[PDB]
Amino acid sequence: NTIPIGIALAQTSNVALLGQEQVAGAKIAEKYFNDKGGVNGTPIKLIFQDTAGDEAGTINAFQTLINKDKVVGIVGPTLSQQAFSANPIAERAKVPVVGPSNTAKGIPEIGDYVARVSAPVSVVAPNSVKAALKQNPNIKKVAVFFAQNDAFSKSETEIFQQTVKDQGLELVTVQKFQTTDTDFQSQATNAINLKPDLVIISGLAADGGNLVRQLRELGYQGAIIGGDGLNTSNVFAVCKALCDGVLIAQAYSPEYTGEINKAFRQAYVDQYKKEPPQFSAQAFAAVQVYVESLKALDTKNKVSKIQLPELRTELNKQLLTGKYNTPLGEISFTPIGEVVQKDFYVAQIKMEKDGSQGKFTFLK
Ligand SMILES: CC[C@H](C)[C@H](N)C(=O)O
Ligand SMILES: [Cl-]
Ligand SMILES: [Mg+2]
Repeated sequence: NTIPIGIALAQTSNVALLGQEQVAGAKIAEKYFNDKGGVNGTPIKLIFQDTAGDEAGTINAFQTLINKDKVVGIVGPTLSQQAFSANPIAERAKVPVVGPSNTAKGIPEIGDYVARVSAPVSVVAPNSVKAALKQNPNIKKVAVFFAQNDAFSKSETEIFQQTVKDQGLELVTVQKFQTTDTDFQSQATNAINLKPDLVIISGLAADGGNLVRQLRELGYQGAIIGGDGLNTSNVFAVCKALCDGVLIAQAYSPEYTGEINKAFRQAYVDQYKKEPPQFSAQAFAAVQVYVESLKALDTKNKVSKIQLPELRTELNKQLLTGKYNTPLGEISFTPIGEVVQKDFYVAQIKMEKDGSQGKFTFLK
């Protein structure tokens, strides 16, 4: 006998360039928590249903997990874009959802069954602008790019634009693209002609990486900030040596000294031979929230005896009240499921000259 927890993440499509890191973190969590006896001796079982890259696939995944797999709760989906369309399905069904990495404004407000462990763009994004200004105090002109078809990219760009204004900088252009675009020559040239000192990009991984590369090819020599959708070593293959120097805010640090982070980090490094990425840590934290909430609930009200609809509702109620020492730090939730947490960082992509390898270097 095991307790089923659904994992609805992008395991296929270009969205999997983000989702696969989340999957990795979830699998590390499953082993970590089951090796500690699961839920008071009862193992958890993570049930993976691929969402693919769109809304319909996410709705399908959620419905399968809820109806066929009888899960007590869902971790997912990967994108804010998917969450806005699919999370209402879980809300209506009274099945908890914990989002690992979805940072658009408005997600916890979807309903009483929607929580997230990832602080939103309003507190994440400004960090990287401040870091850019620290590295070059003479930045004056800023060009902003965003993926107009993606909910998170639109939410993130709003924050970047406001931060640029609040820092007293000149916003010389805002250029739009689609996450499915590979070619950005016109937008990149448009921006380059305005002589920006800083370029900010809010897209996802393949698109963001291609845009970074093309900006450099077209002769742009200024600073570049990537938003959260570029926050993966999967961009390295796309921009190669030309990824070097990109600044990306972080909501997780491998060097955070919490005991569970040490365990998580060591498990990750030993397997993948590099530091755990943010998305992996976030997915681990989401699974942790479910395991620790299930343990707390089970101690007060034995879960093996609770029928599924009531188990889902009681689990949701419990998780919202919990305090968790996770790889992300100590976190908890507001009454509507927003994360309460502290500490952000900024990292900078450092590529080897040949462009075949790189790393994220955390700024001190
Ligand atoms: C994988 C998460 C992505 C990068 C973004 N934070 C979003 O909310 O969609
Ligand atoms: Cl294109
Ligand atoms: Mg909520």
